[PDB]
Amino acid sequence: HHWGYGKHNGPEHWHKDFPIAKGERQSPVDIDTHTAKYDPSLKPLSVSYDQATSLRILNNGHAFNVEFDDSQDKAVLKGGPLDGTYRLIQFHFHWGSLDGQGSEHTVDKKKYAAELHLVHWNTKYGDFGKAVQQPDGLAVLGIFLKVGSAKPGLQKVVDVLDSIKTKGKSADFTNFDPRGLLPESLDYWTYPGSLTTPPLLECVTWIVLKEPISVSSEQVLKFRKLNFNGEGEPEELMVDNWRPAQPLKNRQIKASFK
Ligand SMILES: NS(=O)(=O)c1ccccc1F
Ligand SMILES: [Zn+2]
Repeated sequence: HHWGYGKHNGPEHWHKDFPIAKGERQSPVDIDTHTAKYDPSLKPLSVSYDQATSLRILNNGHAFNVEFDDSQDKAVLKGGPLDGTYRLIQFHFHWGSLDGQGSEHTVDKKKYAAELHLVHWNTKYGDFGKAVQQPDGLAVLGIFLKVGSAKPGLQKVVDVLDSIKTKGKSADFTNFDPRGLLPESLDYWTYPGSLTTPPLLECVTWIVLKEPISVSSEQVLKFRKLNFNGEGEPEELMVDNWRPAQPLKNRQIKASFK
């Protein structure tokens, strides 16, 4: 049946239903740090999350999403490589069964334990569903997670995960401040790519921060207690929900920093 992360429905199979899997601007990629070019004309990112309104957290069977009210310019990303204003719609993570894997992007082939994606759509397209049909429709801010000290601003997410263990469960999730998930520095790499899951649409400006955040072993362990299945279906732990790096093809990764 449907796409997933198993042997039988995982990333090597996706191209049969989503032929853009083999396209010219797929994500994630390996970020070769020596080959990335500093682009002095890239602007600082502007992350404006002070008025963010989180609403709900949802296990969609592939990851969990913390969803936001995106019906006004409440949490926006601008600047950097972007033209215009991009509104935060949701964030989610990808993680591993082991601390040695889990990120989608890699840095000089290094895999991190997990990767956070803050997903934003270009307000010139009016809604997310129209934006994903455009080559500049989305901006995803990607942040690596390494295991060490706890991230105190992650704990409220971790603690609600027992309430959304299985596919299709949701829970109210108000007043969560996504600024507590960011590193100190906003230095980044950027390149044009895609959604990393089906439908794999080539609509994303990727902005990947150089500085990882640290999370504790106990925090990532709780992500690994989630289930891909629905309640009353056989239990399959939600782990290794990452797509491996895809060919860079005719793209250059730019760096905001030297
Ligand atoms: N992982 S990602 O590219 O941020 C993503 C965001 C939304 C839908 C599908 C996706 F794949
Ligand atoms: Zn993602």
